[PDB]
Amino acid sequence: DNNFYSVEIGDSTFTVLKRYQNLKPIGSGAQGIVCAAYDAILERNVAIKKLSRPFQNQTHAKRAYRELVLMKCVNHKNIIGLLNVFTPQKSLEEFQDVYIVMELMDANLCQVIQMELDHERMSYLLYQMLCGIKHLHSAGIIHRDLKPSNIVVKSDCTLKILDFGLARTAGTSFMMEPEVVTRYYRAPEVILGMGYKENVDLWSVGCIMGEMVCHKILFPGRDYIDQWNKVIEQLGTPCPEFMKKLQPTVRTYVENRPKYAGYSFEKLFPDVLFPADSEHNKLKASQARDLLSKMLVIDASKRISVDEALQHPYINVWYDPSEAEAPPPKIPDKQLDEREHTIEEWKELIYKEVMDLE
Amino acid sequence: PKRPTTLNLF
Ligand SMILES: CCOc1nc(C(=O)NCc2cc(OC)ccc2OC)ccc1C#N
Repeated sequence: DNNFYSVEIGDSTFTVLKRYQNLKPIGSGAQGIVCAAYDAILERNVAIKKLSRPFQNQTHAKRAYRELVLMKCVNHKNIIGLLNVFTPQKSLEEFQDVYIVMELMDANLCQVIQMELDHERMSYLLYQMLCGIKHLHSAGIIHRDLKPSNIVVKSDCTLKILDFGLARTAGTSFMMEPEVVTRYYRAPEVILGMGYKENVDLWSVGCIMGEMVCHKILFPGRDYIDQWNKVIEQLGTPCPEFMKKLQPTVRTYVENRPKYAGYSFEKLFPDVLFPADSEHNKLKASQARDLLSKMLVIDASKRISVDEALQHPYINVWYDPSEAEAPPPKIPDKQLDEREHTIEEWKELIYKEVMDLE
Repeated sequence: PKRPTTLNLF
């Protein structure tokens, strides 16, 4: 009755401001459980995530923080809104558990990927997804983990991006922890330790839009390394220009693989899988396929960007300057790309964050 | 060409 409480959430325990009722799970992941709840005070339902071991490693810290920060510093109608963030512990001593609260849609894109849409829906859905990202990119922010699990739709046919716990900027490194993004969607620059640009997201975007048409994961991959082989078997071995960019160690292996020419996108994606072409030009299989072939490209330097995705004949017939080129968000300057701290030191910033964010 | 408003998530 200390104005909080706990609920036996499946495997573990939760602790939230009484206002949140009927906590049933929906999100079981690599960042902790996330259950739906009915915020009374709000008169609308919400979702609550409980960060799993936020201080376990000097890295989780770096992610929990960015998570928070970025959830706060960035807004769009296509980015899950941060309703709140709280902690039950009273002081930094106690402090170690953080619950984040945000609006909740109706389902997962995995739910969509299991139904056949039409150019209207599919194109619109991609459009929204594309606007959501453009927002992040406009601030030099990369998501590094776009996938179905991180995209939600609601009955009114609108979608919103999710999770930022892995979201960051820059690209110095080759990703010391590339093992983190979800295999089936890793972009070539990630797989082959390379240093990514913003366009490293449009790859995942292709892997997804391809999943909505095919209805199966685009590039399977029984393991971190098999992933690559699944990519080339589809799109064919990259050219020598590309190879010349890999670390000496990676370049050699990448060159000792069998050579695949790949298959045409008309083959990878025959018409029949795409919605029914009407008679209208902009929303045709030809176009949807064309956009695909410009995202599913190994060489990042030759791969489309959001700017152009939003301008493409298939996604462009919804284009709206506001949504498209909204105002670039603005993080203070805490967010960076390297800045390392202690387990405690990090914990320090989190608290003084969870606080003025309560 | 107007934006959809429904989506049978069932
Ligand atoms: C993936 C779960 O995490 C999150 N999910 C959402 C969300 O709207 N999920 C849609 C959703 C709603 C359900 O009806 C109650 C049931 C299952 C769902 O799919 C899982 C919003 C924020 C987070 C977070 N953090």
